[PDB]
Amino acid sequence: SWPAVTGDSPHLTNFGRKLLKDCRQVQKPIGGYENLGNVIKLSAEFPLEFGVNSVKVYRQSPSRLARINEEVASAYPLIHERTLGLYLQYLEHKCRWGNAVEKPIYRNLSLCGFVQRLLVKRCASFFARNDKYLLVSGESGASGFEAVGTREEKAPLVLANVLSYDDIKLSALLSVSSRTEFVNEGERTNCGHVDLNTKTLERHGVIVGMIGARLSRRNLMEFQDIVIARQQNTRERGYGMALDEPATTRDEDYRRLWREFYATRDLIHGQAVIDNQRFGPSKNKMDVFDNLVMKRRYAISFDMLLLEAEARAKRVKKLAYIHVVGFGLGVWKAAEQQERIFMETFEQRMRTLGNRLNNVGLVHFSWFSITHCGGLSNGSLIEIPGHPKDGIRVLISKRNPARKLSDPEHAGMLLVVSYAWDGNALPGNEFWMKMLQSTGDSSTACSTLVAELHNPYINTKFCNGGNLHIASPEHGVLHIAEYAKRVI
Ligand SMILES: Nc1ncnc2c1ncn2[C@@H]1O[C@H](COP(=O)(O)OP(=O)(O)OC[C@H]2O[C@H](O)[C@H](O)[C@@H]2O)[C@@H](O)[C@H]1O
Repeated sequence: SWPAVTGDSPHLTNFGRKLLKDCRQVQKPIGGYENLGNVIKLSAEFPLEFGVNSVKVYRQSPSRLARINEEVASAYPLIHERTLGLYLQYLEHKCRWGNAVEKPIYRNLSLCGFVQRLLVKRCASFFARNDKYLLVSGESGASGFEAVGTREEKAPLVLANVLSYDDIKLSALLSVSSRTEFVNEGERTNCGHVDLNTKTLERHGVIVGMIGARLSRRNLMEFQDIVIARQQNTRERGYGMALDEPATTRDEDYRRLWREFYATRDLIHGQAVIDNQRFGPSKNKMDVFDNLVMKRRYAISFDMLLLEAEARAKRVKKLAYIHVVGFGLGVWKAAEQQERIFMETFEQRMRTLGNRLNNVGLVHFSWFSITHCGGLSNGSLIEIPGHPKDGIRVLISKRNPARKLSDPEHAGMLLVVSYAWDGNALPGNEFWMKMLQSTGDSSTACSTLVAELHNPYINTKFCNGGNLHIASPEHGVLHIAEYAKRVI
């Protein structure tokens, strides 16, 4: 399955060659004892009020502060090695094809500095179809982001202060993961309620932010690569070019970035007729859904989930229990066949990675409408030759994210929780607008420590670009410095 595990070594131009070269000198931040003190103080200095206060560090039991200290040092941003090539190609593309507004931002941007831009320049909240937003600096509003990065952008929505839709398209491929304490079971309606003497709460594990495909904004983000529409998929906008056909405009070079990221052609309207294998229906009757590009986008995210859980479980010498949510299948779902592509691609990447998942024990698909998909069914086993437990258990049922792993079948495993995030929002998203129970994003920030540990304004040492980790199927999960040393 795609992407291939071996035979890789990304091509990289001279431009991306050097920026990855300069990453070999990025010092890996080392954790200590005063990590909690900086988080506690910077959390009090955060200019925005939390949705709930119970997830704050100072309200956790002091006997657990030593473990929370290690959890602060365990946080890092994370991208696929596939995405690393795209980031470097994007920087190169913006360096030459950027307008007068974009060029002062993107040139001389190191790789790690671009990741840092994708972390700090997010809005606090950024949701709904009309783009309701709240910035960390306090400004709020709705809409107005399509102008960001152009000649007629208006403050406070300027490229130097917020992200453009081109940035958000790449930020959707950027994840943040960390060990975490679980404040409550993590049901959607938890709203930060704490039951101090509960008997069913797995209190610590791993939390990983996954971002689905945003498909409802026309001509923007994953719509550009997955939905084949009349207005967008034209020859004048870069669509329909061959592999080595050189791009001579900005639109052609932008489409080249994504043709070569997904390793497939894009399509002009009319070339794609629904065959229900690569081309399926969308919600617009006159559009066409690219089932292949949707699979490859989910494939990238699933590699990050499985390789990250395998690294966390390997460090504590345990087996990973991955609580898998359907990111992009909730309020962001756009095709009825997305969930089938979701689970088909998940099982594909589980078999393709294979022995690279020797420390993954169980995959739990929670809140999915499909109950069986190929080898995936409740209680099934994805056979992997050489696996310590002969394979990976599959469970398909509604489950609270932090429900205690009390069963003897799962006793002592490392609970790895995925949650549906946003590329242009801090952990919780609408959590920062006092909406605590509307999505899995806001429910997670009410039940874990992501609002501080996955916050680049609070956990400044370990949640920055200088701590970027690369999920490579070949080399595992490594810090950006070690990945650069081992591929250059
Ligand atoms: N009550 C529920 N309990 C548990 N899971 C549920 C529930 N209802 C739906 N699900 C499943 O929860 C899963 C995820 O649904 P979502 O949380 O919308 O995620 P997305 O990726 O679609 O939308 C993310 C955007 O919305 C946020 O604001 C972000 O910040 C982004 O802006 C699906 O399988 C649902 O069926």
